[PDB]
Amino acid sequence: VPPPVPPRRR
Amino acid sequence: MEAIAKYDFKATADDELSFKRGDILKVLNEECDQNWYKAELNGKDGFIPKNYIEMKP
Repeated sequence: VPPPVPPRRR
Repeated sequence: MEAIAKYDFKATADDELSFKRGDILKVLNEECDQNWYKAELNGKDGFIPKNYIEMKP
């Protein structure tokens, strides 16, 4: 189970 | 720089590109999103998340 991807878009 | 995909990744948009856990990526810039890197793979270039990869400066 890979990590929660960052919210792209600052 | 050198990059290494740590987990499989599936792009979600036009500005992002896919990989599979193990790809050798070309880091072509990194200064705009602390959480993403712009790299080259598969004849393409796009954003990928840093928590899904590990650098090799």
